[PDB]
Amino acid sequence: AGSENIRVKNIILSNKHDVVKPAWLLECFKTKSFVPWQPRFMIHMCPSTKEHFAREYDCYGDSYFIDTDL
Amino acid sequence: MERKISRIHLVSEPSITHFLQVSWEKTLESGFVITLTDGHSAWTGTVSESEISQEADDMAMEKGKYVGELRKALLSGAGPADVYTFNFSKESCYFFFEKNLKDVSFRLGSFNLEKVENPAEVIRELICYCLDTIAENQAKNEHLQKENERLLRDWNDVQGRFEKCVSAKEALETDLYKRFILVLNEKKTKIRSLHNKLLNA
Amino acid sequence: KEALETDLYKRFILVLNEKKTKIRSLHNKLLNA
Repeated sequence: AGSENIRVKNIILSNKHDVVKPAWLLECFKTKSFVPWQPRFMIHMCPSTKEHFAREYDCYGDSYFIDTDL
Repeated sequence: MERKISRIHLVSEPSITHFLQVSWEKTLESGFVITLTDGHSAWTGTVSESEISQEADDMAMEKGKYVGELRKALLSGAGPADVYTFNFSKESCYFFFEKNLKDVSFRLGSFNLEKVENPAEVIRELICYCLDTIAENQAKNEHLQKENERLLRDWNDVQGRFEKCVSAKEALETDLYKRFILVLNEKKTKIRSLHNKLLNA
Repeated sequence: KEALETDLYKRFILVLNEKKTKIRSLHNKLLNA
């Protein structure tokens, strides 16, 4: 959901699903590959995904193992 | 203390100009002293508050309006469209000025001046006043020009410095970002090395 | 200029502090294993 409407807010209230910005599909189409998620695209995190990205990524978009660009 | 010198064309002999100097303390309302000259002989007269008030009352005019009209006529305050005609009967020593209004003339003021025995003194005083005022004006103009030149130079310098600063702003921003990414990549390498060592252990 | 510099430096030192906390935790847990 690219617009945080009432449905998006209701899904946010429940912690059983993950929201991703529509740019993820466009990026997949351009690369024609199943690229994994990034904190920039997603606006919400499930507890499992939150734990998964906590190890790989930091409290913000910055990560540890993968370098960063401008 | 103020004084104004003006040029006039007497209708009796409208070929040679005359010069009239009128001096007042604060405003023409209280009074003033007038002196007419032509380069050979001069006449002088004075107008007081009582005389001007009586003349205005005879005119059935507001004091402010009469004072303004007198200032316009005597201080060379010519308006966009207005002609004033002056004439001085020498035999009767009577000088009066009127406001010509396109074939209807309205006499504005009239006085009786006394022929001063010594015209040389008044001419010399007028010349001295003119020289003093021109010297003062020249000094003021020189000072103002110097100040303007200095201010223009300072403004040019400040504008150049501002251009340099705005140009360097982007360079500073990009240098800061580059340094940021350098140190961040160093920290990423450090964390990667620590993770690899932990995995090996 | 001053506002931009201070804001950028504050953000950067915050990020550096977080990364330093993470590396300190990694070093602390390295000793036990």
